[PDB]
Amino acid sequence: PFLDIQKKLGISLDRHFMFLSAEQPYKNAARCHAFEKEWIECAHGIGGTRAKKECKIEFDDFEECLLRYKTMRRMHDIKKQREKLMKEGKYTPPPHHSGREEPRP
Amino acid sequence: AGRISAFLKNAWAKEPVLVVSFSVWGLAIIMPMISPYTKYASMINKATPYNYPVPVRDDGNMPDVPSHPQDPLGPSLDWLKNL
Amino acid sequence: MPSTFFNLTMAFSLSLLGTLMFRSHLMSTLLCLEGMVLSLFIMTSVTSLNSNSMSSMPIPITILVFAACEAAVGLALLVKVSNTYGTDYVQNLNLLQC
Amino acid sequence: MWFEILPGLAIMGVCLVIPGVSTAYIHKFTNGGKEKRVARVQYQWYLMERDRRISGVNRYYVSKGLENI
Amino acid sequence: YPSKETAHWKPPPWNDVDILKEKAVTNMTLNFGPQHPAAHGVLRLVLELSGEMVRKCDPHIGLLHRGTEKLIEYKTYLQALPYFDRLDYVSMMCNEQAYSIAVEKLLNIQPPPRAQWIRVLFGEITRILNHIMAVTTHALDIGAMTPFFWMFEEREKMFEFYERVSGARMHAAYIRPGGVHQDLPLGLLDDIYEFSKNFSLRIDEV
Amino acid sequence: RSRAEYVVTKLDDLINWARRSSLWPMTFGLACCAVEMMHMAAPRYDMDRFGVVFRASPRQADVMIVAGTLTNKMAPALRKVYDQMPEPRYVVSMGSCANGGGYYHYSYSVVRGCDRIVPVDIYVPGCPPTAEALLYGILQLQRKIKREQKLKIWYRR
Amino acid sequence: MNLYTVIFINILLSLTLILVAFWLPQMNLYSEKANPYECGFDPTSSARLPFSMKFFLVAITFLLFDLEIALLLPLPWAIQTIKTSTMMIMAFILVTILSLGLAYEWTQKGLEWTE
Amino acid sequence: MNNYIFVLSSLFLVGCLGLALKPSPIYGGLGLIVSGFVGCLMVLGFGGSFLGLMVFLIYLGGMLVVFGYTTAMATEEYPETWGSNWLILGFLVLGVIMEVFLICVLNYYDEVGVINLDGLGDWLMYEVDDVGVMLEGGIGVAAMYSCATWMMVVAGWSLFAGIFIIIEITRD
Amino acid sequence: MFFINILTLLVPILIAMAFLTLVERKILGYMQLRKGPNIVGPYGILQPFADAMKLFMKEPMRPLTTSMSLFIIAPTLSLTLALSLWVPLPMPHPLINLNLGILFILATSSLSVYSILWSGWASNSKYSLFGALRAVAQTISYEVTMAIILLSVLLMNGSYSLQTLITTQEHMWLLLPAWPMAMMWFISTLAETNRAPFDLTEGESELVSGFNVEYAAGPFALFFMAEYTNIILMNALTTIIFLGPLYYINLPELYSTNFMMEALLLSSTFLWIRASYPRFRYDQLMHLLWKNFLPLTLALCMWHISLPIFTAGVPPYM
Amino acid sequence: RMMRWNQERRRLLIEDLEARIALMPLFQAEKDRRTLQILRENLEEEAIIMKDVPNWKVGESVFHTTRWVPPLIGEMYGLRTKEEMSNANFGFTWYT
Ligand SMILES: CCCCCCCCCCCCO[C@@H]1O[C@H](CO)[C@@H](O[C@H]2O[C@H](CO)[C@@H](O)[C@H](O)[C@H]2O)[C@H](O)[C@H]1O
Ligand SMILES: CCCCCCCCCCCCO[C@@H]1O[C@H](CO)[C@@H](O[C@H]2O[C@H](CO)[C@@H](O)[C@H](O)[C@H]2O)[C@H](O)[C@H]1O
Ligand SMILES: CCCCCCCCCCCCO[C@@H]1O[C@H](CO)[C@@H](O[C@H]2O[C@H](CO)[C@@H](O)[C@H](O)[C@H]2O)[C@H](O)[C@H]1O
Ligand SMILES: CCCCCCCCCCCCO[C@@H]1O[C@H](CO)[C@@H](O[C@H]2O[C@H](CO)[C@@H](O)[C@H](O)[C@H]2O)[C@H](O)[C@H]1O
Ligand code: SF4
Repeated sequence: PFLDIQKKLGISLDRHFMFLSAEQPYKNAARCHAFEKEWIECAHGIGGTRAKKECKIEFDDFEECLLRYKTMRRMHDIKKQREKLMKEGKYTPPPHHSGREEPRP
Repeated sequence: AGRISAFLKNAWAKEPVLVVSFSVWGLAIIMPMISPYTKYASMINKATPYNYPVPVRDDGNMPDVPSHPQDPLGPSLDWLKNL
Repeated sequence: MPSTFFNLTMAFSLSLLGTLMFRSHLMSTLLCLEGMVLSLFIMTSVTSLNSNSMSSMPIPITILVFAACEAAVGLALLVKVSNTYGTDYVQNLNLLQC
Repeated sequence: MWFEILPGLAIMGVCLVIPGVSTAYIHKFTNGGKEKRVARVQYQWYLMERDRRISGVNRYYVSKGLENI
Repeated sequence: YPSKETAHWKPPPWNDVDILKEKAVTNMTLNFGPQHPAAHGVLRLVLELSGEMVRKCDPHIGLLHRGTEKLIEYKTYLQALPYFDRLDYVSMMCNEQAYSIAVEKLLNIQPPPRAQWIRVLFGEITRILNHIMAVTTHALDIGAMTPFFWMFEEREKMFEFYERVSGARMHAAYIRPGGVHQDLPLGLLDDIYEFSKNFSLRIDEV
Repeated sequence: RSRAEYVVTKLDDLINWARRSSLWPMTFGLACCAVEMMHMAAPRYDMDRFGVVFRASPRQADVMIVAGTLTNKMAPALRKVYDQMPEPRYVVSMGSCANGGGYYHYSYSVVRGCDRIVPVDIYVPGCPPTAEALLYGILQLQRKIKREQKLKIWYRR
Repeated sequence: MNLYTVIFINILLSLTLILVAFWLPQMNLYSEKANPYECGFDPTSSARLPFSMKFFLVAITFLLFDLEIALLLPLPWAIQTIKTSTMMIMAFILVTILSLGLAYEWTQKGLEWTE
Repeated sequence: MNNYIFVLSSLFLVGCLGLALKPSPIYGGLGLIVSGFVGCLMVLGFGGSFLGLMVFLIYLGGMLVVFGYTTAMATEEYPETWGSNWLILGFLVLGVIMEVFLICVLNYYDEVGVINLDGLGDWLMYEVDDVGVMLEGGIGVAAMYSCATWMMVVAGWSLFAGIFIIIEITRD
Repeated sequence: MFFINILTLLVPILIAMAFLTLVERKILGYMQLRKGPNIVGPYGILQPFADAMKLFMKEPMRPLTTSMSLFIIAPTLSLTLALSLWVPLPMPHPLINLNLGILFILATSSLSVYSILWSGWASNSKYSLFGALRAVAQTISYEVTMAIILLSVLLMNGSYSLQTLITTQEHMWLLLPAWPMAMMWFISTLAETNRAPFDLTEGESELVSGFNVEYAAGPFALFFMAEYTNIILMNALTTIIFLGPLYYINLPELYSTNFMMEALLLSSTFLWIRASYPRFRYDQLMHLLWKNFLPLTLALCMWHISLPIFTAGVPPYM
Repeated sequence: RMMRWNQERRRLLIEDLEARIALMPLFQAEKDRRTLQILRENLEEEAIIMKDVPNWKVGESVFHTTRWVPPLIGEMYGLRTKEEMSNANFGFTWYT
């Protein structure tokens, strides 16, 4: 912060709920807790400029976990290729993908 | 303090609602400080297990941790059973 | 989530466009501010739910608390405007050009 | 006389017992002779879904005891 | 720097206070009655209102003006008497008594003793009839509907005293210059006594 | 006649019965005659036990009881509230003043009978009619409504 | 699904009654019948003109007091906390300042309606 | 049911378009009430409960005050609706057409970007703790009383100071 | 089967509403030394059906100054919301089991005021506008304390779930520990239902008919049906919150019978109150709530936060 | 009386929550196997559906890291019926 009063007094008015990995009620981890913990820990102590290049792996993973652009696209591609094959009559979904599974347990 | 007593008596006769409101407000603050059961309310919230108690790896240096849930080690709840 | 957040951002943009493009009533503009508040509340709430961020759920409530204070002051000002001119029209609020 | 008010009251009284009684009976009829399950929390929903999956007939309320293992 | 656009600008006021044209008084004007529960069916009370604050009451009357006073000029004195029943038509016999006394004065005659006691007796029965209507309808306008019903059953019994002396429940035409039209039927005083000894309890309930 | 005519006739009875049984007069009274109207509502006669309930709004009223003298100054207002009653609507003229001007028939300021202003279904004589005489007229209006044949006439058109 | 189903039936029942009420009865539309009611005389102005609000200050106070109760409605979940003393102080302080705010407005005559 | 949340967020968008056109504040107030209800449904749809019901309750109270203020200080002889003015009506219709166009085109160019009409319903709930107990949104809000007390201090101060502020603004 | 259950809630509630119009008119009559309806059916039991058939056979108003969309919508919204308030009511098992059923009630009840506000505004007449602005004032009066009163009670319940109130009261009426809140709650439900002595939005002695003055025929009947349904609802709610009917897991119908008896009694006191008191002035209702109920409600909320902590009596979350 | 009854209701809740604790290991093991089997089934159909697609790697992660990433609901039920997907999105929240 512009004035680091909280750090000087050693208190926490708003430092402890700043990101996903922070403490949650009843220890219910937020989505992408492990990815955000890895990104924050990679970046610690080296500054923002270096962190941008050198923690790029961690940020991309966390970004994928949270926003899920690649996961959505990959499923869109599989479901689109399945639509093409079924119209051509070359693919038949199995019974467990058609609602006739043998449920577990 | 005879001047206030006449004041309080008049307020009781003429503005009883406000007298009750202030008295109830003052009692609500006072009661937790003088009650012997105040300490248990936090202890009861602390004994409610909403989460799975994850076991610890035994390293051979845990004389205080039970090895079974019916070992005589660990936190007892006899205080609550007889509350 | 993807399409819902797009629509919510568009809803904010429309409410802001409403705020920026005055008609006559000041009250109609005060309603557009409440529209932006409402959009931002849902966006914050949906984000917290989608990420399971329970420590952030106080924040949407604080958004509404200060919006209520903003709306109360806006209405209080509107009483003053109406007392001066007998309407809430913004074209009367032009004495400070000179 | 005042007791001539009672025919309307009795009709009111009968009409106000039917909703409670009918809901309780229709629940048992549609939940295998038991109370309709209440899923206040996700854990309870999970148990119902597991009950539905092991039932063999896709109904959570058809229960399986030790005869099934 | 003067410009064509800003040629009409004046300097602001020295104390920042502008003299603006007088703002428009915009009170709501409302017809309260004649067709209104509180208007007695014939009062057109024109109200100036600010919110529900009443700024002016302008009562428009004459919606029951029937020209009684002109009509009386074409009547004999006895023929005019029933017009007085229909003035304060809640206090019928008292209106008769006023007109009877005025005529008796101009005639320089007096009504006999028993007539005067009857006239006071029924004058005070009439006052109760009036105060019941005054109190309970006033309560009914304020929302307390029930006292109207208890006390109008008492009124119905007093209408029977009217009908027993005169044959009419309301417009008796019973008090006339010179006394009253007929003497009391046998048994009327006893029934007035029976009513009178219970009425104060009816007042206590209200 | 036919079974379609029989059914129509029974429906006339049903709708007629409903309007008979729930007559809501306007809270509307002009002079002394209105006092006797209060006495019909009072406990001895209790008009509400027949289903008769005053409502102040003309939009929620079925009957206008012209209970008192109708002056020229009042006539437009009475016509207005009559026009603002939804149909089907009925008028009961109560007392000599409303019936034909009564004691004030020859006045410059008085309408000689409210039936110069509105249509009238029942004329109740008296000055005032007793609460019971008014109640009799209300029960005569109910029997008039019982005779309405609007659906039978529609069927035969 | 069930909550959606019953509320739609509630909407469906209400709208059917409205349609019956508008298409069953015999009508007779004419101007004097449909003019606005005002006790038998014509209105002298529109009902759409400004209507003064004498309790306007209580009204905007109600806006703030309605967000105060919104801050109080999590209390059933908050009493489950281990940090009972913290929760209790926060709730006590919150209620007390709201009382002081009401007390100030009361003594400033802010609850009195304007004349 | 796979279109449920998109339909709701689409209804919400129309409500804000109606508000943005600024008819008489009477209908503006109604527009926010409907949008608030639709917004409550969206929060519910994403697994919310307390937050959705709060915002509707708060906006029900808020628009009742605005109704009262509108009848006193923001009213004209002929209040405008959305249909009253051809120009406002046209931009209402054009705005709805431009919404269909914007969603249609964005679906074509990316197909999975901002708009993914093929995948609607597949990406609403991401993760859910299946066997959990303490998970409802009210628990999160209640942290103001224990773990996020600073959030409640500032919220409480603003309401308290708001009383003193509005009393000062409104005195003559 | 769920559709049959909807019928066996809605239809009996609508018949209960219709006969409450009869019970009100007879109870008021007898307190006034009259009889009330006793001709239209035996002891007047067909009088509600006659009034219903009359109204829906009557010409409905189409006033010229009226803004017609809101004019039609408002009575439609009124009956919808009145019926919707019943679906989460546990008697002892609800049709719809809601986690935050109490908050559902407040939100639904709070939307109900807009039927009054919009009908009065849409009618575009002076007496209807007066009635609408009294509704604005009425809600500001009571809504400020109604939710805090509920809040304090539910700190002994431990949740917003209506079904949990049954278990909370297994051994004792909530009346006993909460009677001061029960008293304030009871006055609030009278104002919330626009009932005497707070029948101000209609108040016929002052505004002729207030918000619904321009309404006729079947549209008028919807407002009346909605008002009488809400009276039963609010008293049934008072019964479940404070007067916990006796519950036994193997005798559910015992709860329903006991619930009905107490709900019938609380509805009778509503009619009894109407027959007894004059009307408040609508500025005086605001002062009653904001200068008497609100101070005590705030003190008692603080007391009911304090109580479970210092008695170690926090109710369970589940 | 409320103090005593609520103290009893707190003891009952602990007993109920302790029954859940005892059973949670079994539910965790079942859920692990169920999730993995569903993911396995998706992988086999991906091997057939994406057979003749250039540059497609069957089973490829979208992440650099090699630690286990739990699947999303969209991933698990992406290839199954609309009802199974709707039940996962709305089952609990629409059960009343
Ligand atoms: C593609 C276009 C198709 C052709 C469209 C033709 C439309 C013509 C509609 C004619 C009107 C019908 O609409 C209806 O008319 C009747 C009588 O006519 C009137 O209805 C009411 O008012 C009048 C007033 O005197 C009474 O005579 C009538 O008995 C009553 O029912 C109303 O005006 C309307 O309810
Ligand atoms: C200007 C605004 C003024 C209004 C605000 C005033 C707030 C002040 C509150 C004073 C009361 C605090 O009351 C305090 O309650 C807590 C629990 O809540 C008690 O705390 C006790 O019980 C708790 C459990 O809850 C134990 O963990 C603790 O060790 C024990 O002290 C304190 O003994 C008592 O002192
Ligand atoms: C104000 C109201 C606005 C209404 C807005 C429009 C509502 C209707 C939404 C249409 C959007 C697409 O709606 C629907 O999306 C689903 C995903 O859930 C698609 O899903 C389905 O078809 C597509 C291929 O065609 C594949 O994903 C797959 O075969 C199947 O899941 C549907 O084919 C599409 O029709
Ligand atoms: C000038 C005006 C400002 C002065 C008035 C305000 C005074 C401050 C009052 C608010 C005090 C907040 O006090 C602060 O509380 C939080 C919890 O909420 C504590 O936070 C502590 O517990 C949390 C629980 O999650 C941990 O995550 C955190 O790491 C730890 O520090 C802080 O250690 C304490 O400093
Ligand atoms: S008829 Fe007789 S009683 Fe009736 S108003 Fe005329 S004078 Fe009075």
